[PDB]
Amino acid sequence: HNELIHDAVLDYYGKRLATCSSDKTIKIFEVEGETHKLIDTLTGHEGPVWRVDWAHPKFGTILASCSYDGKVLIWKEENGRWSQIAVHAVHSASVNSVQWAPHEYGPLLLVASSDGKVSVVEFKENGTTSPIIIDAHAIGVNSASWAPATSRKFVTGGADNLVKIWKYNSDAQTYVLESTLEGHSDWVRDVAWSPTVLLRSYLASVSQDRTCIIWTQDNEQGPWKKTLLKEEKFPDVLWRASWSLSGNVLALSGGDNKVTLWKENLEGKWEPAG
Amino acid sequence: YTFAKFSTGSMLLTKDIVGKSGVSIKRLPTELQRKFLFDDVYLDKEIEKVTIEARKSNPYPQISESSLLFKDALDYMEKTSSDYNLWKLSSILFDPVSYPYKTDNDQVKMALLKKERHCRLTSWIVSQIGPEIEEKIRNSSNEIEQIFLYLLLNDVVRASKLAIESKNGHLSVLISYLGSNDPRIRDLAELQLQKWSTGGCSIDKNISKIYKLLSGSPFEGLFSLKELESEFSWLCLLNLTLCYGQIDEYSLESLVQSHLDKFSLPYDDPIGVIFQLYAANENTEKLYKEVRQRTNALDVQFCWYLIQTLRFNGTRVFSKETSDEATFAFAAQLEFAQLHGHSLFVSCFLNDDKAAEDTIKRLVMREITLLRASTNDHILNRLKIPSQLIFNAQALKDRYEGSEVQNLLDLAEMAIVTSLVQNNELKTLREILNEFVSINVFEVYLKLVQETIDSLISGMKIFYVAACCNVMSQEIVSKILEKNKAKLLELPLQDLMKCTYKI
Repeated sequence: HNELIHDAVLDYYGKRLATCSSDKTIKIFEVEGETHKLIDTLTGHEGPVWRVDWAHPKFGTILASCSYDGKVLIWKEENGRWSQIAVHAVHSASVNSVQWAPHEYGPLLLVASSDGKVSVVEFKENGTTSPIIIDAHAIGVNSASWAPATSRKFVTGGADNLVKIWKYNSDAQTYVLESTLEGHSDWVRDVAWSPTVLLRSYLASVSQDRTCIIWTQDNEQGPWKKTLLKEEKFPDVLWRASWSLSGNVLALSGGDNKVTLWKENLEGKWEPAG
Repeated sequence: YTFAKFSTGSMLLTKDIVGKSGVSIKRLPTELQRKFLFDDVYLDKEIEKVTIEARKSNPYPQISESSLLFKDALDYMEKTSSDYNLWKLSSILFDPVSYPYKTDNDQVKMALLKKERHCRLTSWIVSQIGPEIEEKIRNSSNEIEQIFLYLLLNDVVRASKLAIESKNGHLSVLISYLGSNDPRIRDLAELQLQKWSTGGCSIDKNISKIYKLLSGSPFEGLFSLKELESEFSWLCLLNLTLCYGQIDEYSLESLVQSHLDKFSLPYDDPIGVIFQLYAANENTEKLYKEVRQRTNALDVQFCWYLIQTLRFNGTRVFSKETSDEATFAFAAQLEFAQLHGHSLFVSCFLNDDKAAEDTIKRLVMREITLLRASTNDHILNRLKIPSQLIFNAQALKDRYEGSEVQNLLDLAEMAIVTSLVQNNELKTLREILNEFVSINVFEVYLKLVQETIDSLISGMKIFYVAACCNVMSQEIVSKILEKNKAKLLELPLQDLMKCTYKI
C-alpha cells in the first residue's frame, strides 16, 4: 500500500532512495536497478510528508524533510540506525519545499512554508540551528530553489504568482530581495534554477495556470527574458519542473500522467525531446 | 498529481504506483544512436590517438594533439550503411592525403595531392551513382544516349568503344578528350555548339549533350544540361562538373562550389551538407552554423568529430565557442548514456579552462566508483585527472559509506576520532610534521614520550563528543600510570566514579 507518494529523492551517488508519502512515513530504499530493497521506514510527522531531500555527503548522511505538520525534520543515519537529530518549525503553516544549498555554503537548508516565509537554517558548531528567516510571499510560498555560483542567491515561487530572486548581503545579514518576476495567473507551483555554468542562466517556472515560463538572464546585468515554453495551456495543471545537470534539459511534471522534456535549440526556443 | 526531478546521475524519477517504491528509475532515452560508442575498445584506441597536456591556467587535462580522422571510424561501421558513406566521403574530402613519392619542389607536391584527392572523390561518386545509371542504360533504346550515360559513369573508354561499335567513330575520337582539360578543345566544342544553336537545322539530342561535356561548362552554359536536374541524382550531375568541368583551373573546393551555385540541394540530405561544408572553405563555420539551424542531418557526435578533426589538422577554422558548443553537446549525450569515461574524454576538448575544470571535477567526484574498474578505466583516470581531484572524490565516497592516506596527502579531527596502534600513531605524527589541531599534536607528542600545558590543550580539545571522552579517559589512564605531591594534585585538578575512588 502506497497509493500516493508526494516526493522522492536520490543521493549524490544514487544508492539510497528516500520516498515520502501522505501516511507521514518516509521510506528509505537500497536501490539496485530493478530491485529497491526497503531498508527503513521513518515515522515522525503529523501530516503528509511533502518533500524529502538528502544533503551533501560531505555532511555525513543527513536528510531534511518537510511535512504538513508545519515542522521541518532533520534526520540522520547513525551506524545503520536512523534518528531525528534536529527540527526547525518556525513556520505557522504547512511547509512545502526544503532544499539544501551548494556544499560550499556550509550545510545551509532552504525551507519554504505557507506562512509566506522562507528560512535558511545553519547548523553551528554544536550542531544546533541558527535560523535567519525572511518574508517571501503574501498568500504563501509553494516552492524555493537554490542557485549555484562562484553573491549567493535563490528563487521562490509564490501563491501570488510571483517568482522572486533573493541574494545574500553582509550589510543586512538577512537575504535581501533583488528581483521579482511576474508572469502567471495562478499559484506558482514549482521554480527551478539550472545548474548550467554556461554563458547564461535559466529558470523554469511551472504554474497552476498550466504554463511554464522560462527566465533566461543574459548575464549579471540585463534583466530576465520571459519565454512561455509553448504558447498553449497544458491539458492539466503543472506541478514540478526540474533541470538536468549535464545538458540543460528540462523535465516537466504535469498533472497529465506523463513527464515532458524540453531542450533549447539554436533558435533559443524550446523543443520537445524523448 | 505527478512529481519528477533530475537525478545526480542525470536520469529521471517519477510517480509510479506499479513498482515497489512508488517511483521509477528511468534510464533517460539517449539521442546518441551509434553502436560502437557503447563498446570500450573504441574509446581506448581513440585515447591512443591523443596527446594530453595540462592547462596554462589550471592543472586539468585538455587536448594538445589529436590524430583523429574520419578514416578511423570506418572500421567500426558497415560498409553498406549510409553512415559509412557519410564518414567515408568526409574522409575523402577532409582527411589529409599523403603522397609517398618524393617531389622536385613542393608546389608540385601540392598539385599531385590535388589530383589524387580529385580521383578518389570522383571514383567514389561513381560508386554511388553506379546502379542509377546502369538502370538507365538498361532501359535506353538509343545508342548515342548510352554513350552519354557511360560518360555519366566517368567511363570514357566504354563510351569510345560503343561509339566505335555503333559506327559513331568521329564522336568516339572526340570522347577520348574527356578528362584532359585541353582549353583548345573546350572553346572549339563550345563554338560548334553556338554554330548549331544559330541555324543548325537539327542536331541529335545526345551528341549536343556530349559536346556540352567537352565544352567544360555543362550547366554554366548556353546548351545547358541544367534541365537534367529532373532526370538525375544531384550527385550524378555534380560528377559531371567534377570530371569535365575545368579541373585544372579550379581548386577542388571552388569547382564544387561552382556546381553548387547552379543547383539547390535538398536541405535534409547529409552527403549534400558535407559537399557544401567542403566547398564553403573561406567560411565553413558560417555555413556550419547555417546548417545547424536548418537541418538535423549532422548528428551531435559527427559535428563534434568534424570540428575536432578540422581543428587539429589545420584543415579549417572554428570559434573556440563553436568547438566548445559541439563538445558540450556530445559530452552531455554521452553522460546521458552512462558513458562517463567517454564523456570525460570528450570534455577535455574544451577550450574554456574554467568550464573544463568544473565539468570534469563534477563528473569525476559524482562518478568515481565506476571510473575505477579495468585498465581501460585506468588509462582513463590516467588521462591527466589531477591527483587531488581523484583522491578528493575518493575521500568523499568514504565519508558517505562510513581514506586516511589520502587525508595525509576539523576533518582530520574526525578521522582521529574514528581511529580512537602505536605504530599508526607514530606514522600519523610523522605525516603531520611533514605537512607542517595544535592541541592534538601536543597530546600525540606526550603519548610518544609542559605537561600541564598539554593537559589544558587536551581539555580544550575535549570541550570542542565520544572521541573526546575517550581521549580524556586515555589521558587519565596515562597519568595514573605515571603516578605509579603538590604537583600531582595540580595535575589532577564512570569517570566521576573513578575520580572519587582516586580521591
